[PDB]
Amino acid sequence: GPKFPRVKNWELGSITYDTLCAQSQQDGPCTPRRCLGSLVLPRPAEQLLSQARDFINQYYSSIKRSGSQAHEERLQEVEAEVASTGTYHLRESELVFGAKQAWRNAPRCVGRIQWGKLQVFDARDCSSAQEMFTYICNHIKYATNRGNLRSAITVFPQRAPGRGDFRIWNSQLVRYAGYRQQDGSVRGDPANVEITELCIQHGWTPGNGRFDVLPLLLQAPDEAPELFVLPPELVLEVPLEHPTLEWFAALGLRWYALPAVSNMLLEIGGLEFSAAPFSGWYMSTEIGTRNLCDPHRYNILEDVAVCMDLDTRTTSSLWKDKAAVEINLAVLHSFQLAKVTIVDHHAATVSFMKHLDNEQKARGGCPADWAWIVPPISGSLTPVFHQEMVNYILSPAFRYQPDPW
Amino acid sequence: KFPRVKNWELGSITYDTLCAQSQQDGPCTPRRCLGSLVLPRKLPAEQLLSQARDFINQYYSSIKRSGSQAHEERLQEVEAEVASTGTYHLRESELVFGAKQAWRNAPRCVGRIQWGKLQVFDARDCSSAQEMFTYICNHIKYATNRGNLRSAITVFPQRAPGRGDFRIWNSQLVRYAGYRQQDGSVRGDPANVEITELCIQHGWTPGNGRFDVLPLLLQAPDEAPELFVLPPELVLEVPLEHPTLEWFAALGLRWYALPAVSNMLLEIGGLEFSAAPFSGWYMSTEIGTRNLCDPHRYNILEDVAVCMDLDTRTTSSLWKDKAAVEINLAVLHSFQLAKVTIVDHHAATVSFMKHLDNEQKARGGCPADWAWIVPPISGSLTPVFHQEMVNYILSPAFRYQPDPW
Ligand code: HEM
Ligand code: HEM
Ligand SMILES: CCN(CCc1cccc(F)c1)Cc1cccc(NC(=N)c2cccs2)c1
Ligand SMILES: CCN(CCc1cccc(F)c1)Cc1cccc(NC(=N)c2cccs2)c1
Ligand SMILES: C[C@H](O)[C@H](O)[C@H]1CNc2nc(N)[nH]c(=O)c2N1
Ligand SMILES: C[C@H](O)[C@H](O)[C@H]1CNc2nc(N)[nH]c(=O)c2N1
Ligand SMILES: [Zn+2]
Repeated sequence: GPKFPRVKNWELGSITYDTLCAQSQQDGPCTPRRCLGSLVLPRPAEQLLSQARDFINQYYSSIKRSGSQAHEERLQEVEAEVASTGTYHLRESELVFGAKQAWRNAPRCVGRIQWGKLQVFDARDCSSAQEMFTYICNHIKYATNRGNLRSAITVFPQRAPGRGDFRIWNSQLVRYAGYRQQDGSVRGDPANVEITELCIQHGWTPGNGRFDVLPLLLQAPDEAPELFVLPPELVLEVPLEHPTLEWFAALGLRWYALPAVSNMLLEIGGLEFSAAPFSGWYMSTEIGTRNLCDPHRYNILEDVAVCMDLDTRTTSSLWKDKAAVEINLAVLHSFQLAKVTIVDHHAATVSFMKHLDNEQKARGGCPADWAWIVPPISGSLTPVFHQEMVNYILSPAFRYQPDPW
Repeated sequence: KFPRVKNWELGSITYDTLCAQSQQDGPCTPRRCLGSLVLPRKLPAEQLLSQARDFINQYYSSIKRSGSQAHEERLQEVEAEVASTGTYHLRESELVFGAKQAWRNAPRCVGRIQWGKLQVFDARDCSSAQEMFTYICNHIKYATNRGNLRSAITVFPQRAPGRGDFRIWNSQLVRYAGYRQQDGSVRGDPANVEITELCIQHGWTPGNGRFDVLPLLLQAPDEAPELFVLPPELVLEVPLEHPTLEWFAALGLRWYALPAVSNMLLEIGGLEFSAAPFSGWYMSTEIGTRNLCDPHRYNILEDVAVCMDLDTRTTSSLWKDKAAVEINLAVLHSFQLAKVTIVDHHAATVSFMKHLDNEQKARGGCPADWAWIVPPISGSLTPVFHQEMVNYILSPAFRYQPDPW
């Protein structure tokens, strides 16, 4: 065949070849001797200019003026600007295209069918922590939209030679506190124990419930982060109930509507946007399987199983599996009742399959991380399980970055 | 570099040093990860000699006698035979060691905690397809053991340069027929349509049910294959019923007790055993989820869901998930009732975690393929989902080989 990875779907028997992976200029963690695809985090003048040129070239193809006069005049401004300053700045339309392209490029994201519909708020004029807060509130208001969620990103000023970074310290805009107890256990979300404790060191007065919304810790360049409490009425939440298990409501479980990731770096054309929070909507398994059932998260499986009167003393009852199903159903049912957008793992995966086909035609491939794309319950019941995937890093991209502290 | 391997549930880290022993490239490169690919893309005396000495060294090291007269003399024998004849032969105790190690080293196998407990039948004095059948019947009978299943392997004569291979054309020793309809559909197991047709064509009289056991097509070097029908009493089957849903048994479903793979090549010390069928016992998800619920296998989700009166019109009822669970529950129950060995995915993945730990201590690592280890339902509900894994090829190994037609 062709000299590019051959990619097979074992359900359908169909074959494609990824030619896009050719465009990757950044190495992943695998070698011929060993595959490291399952690790979660694997561990410049001419350099900037060349990322810059490539990015501008991508922009000009996307509007189809490749080789044009406008294209070559932009390349020249970018070098001029780097020549005299070490950096450059993006046109507004370049930032919009780049932000959508970073989403499109994210191998781990199963919601990419939506990649073309992203509201980009340009906040590159922001000059204080107070102003970041207003921008974030506006973001949350627009995105939440009383339950009819809308994808969005708000982009704060880029990293700049020898000035401090803009950062949001929280990993998401909405997170529940986790309080370490005398007996070593955690009340709330154990994932958020470090951020919780940071908030307290910075003057936050902590509550003591299981679902306390954290304040944001926002850092403008060369300053200590400042603490901001989110108006409760801006944080839409969904109380959890089950469509037929009437006791489920009695458990007092809830989840917030808006997933908004705030600690990633958006890299476009070599420019680095250290604060660039983005939001979409939830796939139901993120709440109902990982957040509520991981043993290191809320860990509610056994409590639910006991309420369902299952035999929890033996693996072979499938008590875990039965409980997880029902918790997932409650999540979907409750969001539905509340009119808050949510997508189940079947509908998400079907639409990711359609994404794959669309991208096969547009770009000759789609970077995808199979372990993250396949959901955490009912894997082989989804069509993605049966689909081979090629994982690689393209840019623009969202990257992890180290923590500000 | 040596990889760091993190468990995300317990926060523990290990380093894999065993991967340095890999002499054999996988599908990945720094530009792209191809770990989700099922099959490899591709599929002299000095090189045999070095795989040979390496394997001889592994064996003596394993019985402690590394550097003894015996050890040096055995290296000379291997050297003398290769130098003169281009090939060599294993001693039975080496073959036994090498077969156990190949299982040990299989990165896709979740059952490796059992690796040291393997009955090895040496069938290298086999000269006809007639004799392969007898050995195969004895393997089935031994390994079945009236339901108290015992892991086993039978090793037929190695490949030899001058001639065709010994081969078992079937992919397993027990497979159900798949009969294509003139209108595209299939009766029985659509995975087996092609072998089914080969059987008819070599003169099998076909059945017309959903669970007809195939004859074996056994091939001695450079001869047409011959057909052998397995005596029904050797093939232990389990009717499927549900512990509480009485209509479930009405579905007429059943599975065989003995999973015995018969198309993989066993490689030991550079020598290749093209026919080396091996067997153990089932993990219940292999039947319950994949074989019965894959859309391209028996595809019974809908029918179960209908019998359970679930709402089938909408993915967000989680009908697929609920039916899958019950079906896996039926398998486990029916195997337990029939007193036939099986293991559920929770118990299996817990055992594998233990294995990871034994192997860390014994060898500095454990090659494992995360997409194959994590089960096809309730992924994140098992500990393996949260465990990073490093995939690589050690030898002895089980490999794929081309189909003999
Ligand atoms: C429109 C609805 C969307 C859905 C349902 C969705 C779904 C998901 C899910 C389930 C994950 C895996 C998360 C996990 O297990 O922790 C994910 C990863 C991701 N998605 Fe989305 N996505 C959506 C929109 C977005 C948007 C708007 C962006 C950015 C503009 C985005 C970027 C990402 C990135 C960067 C990751 C990877 C995070 C990491 O590597 O840690 N997605 N997506
Ligand atoms: C004793 C119980 C055993 C259990 C429960 C078990 C379980 C499994 C499972 C569930 C798979 C994945 C199969 C699939 O999804 O298609 C598998 C793969 C495998 N196991 Fe086992 N295993 C067992 C014993 C053995 C033995 C005795 C051998 C060889 C002597 C073996 C060698 C393999 C190999 C080579 C694979 C990989 C097949 C491939 O890559 O296509 N296992 N194991
Ligand atoms: C629970 C944490 N998720 C990343 C997982 C992670 C990664 C690295 C280190 C960690 F500790 C944890 C966050 C995440 C990221 C991206 C998307 C989603 N879920 C969503 N539905 C979206 C969030 C923003 C737009 S869609 C969650
Ligand atoms: C269902 C198919 N499995 C092979 C997967 C495969 C690989 C390549 C191409 C395919 F079409 C399919 C068979 C298999 C292999 C190894 C182990 C098992 N299951 C078992 N429990 C055992 C079989 C033998 C010992 S344990 C199944
Ligand atoms: C070790 C393993 O990579 C890790 O637990 C992954 C697996 N797949 C995932 N998939 C998604 N979508 N989210 C995750 O956090 C993870 N965790
Ligand atoms: C494409 C993907 O690798 C493929 O569907 C794999 C995934 N994980 C698997 N895991 C097991 N145990 N058996 C399988 O056949 C597969 N199939
Ligand atoms: Zn890889």
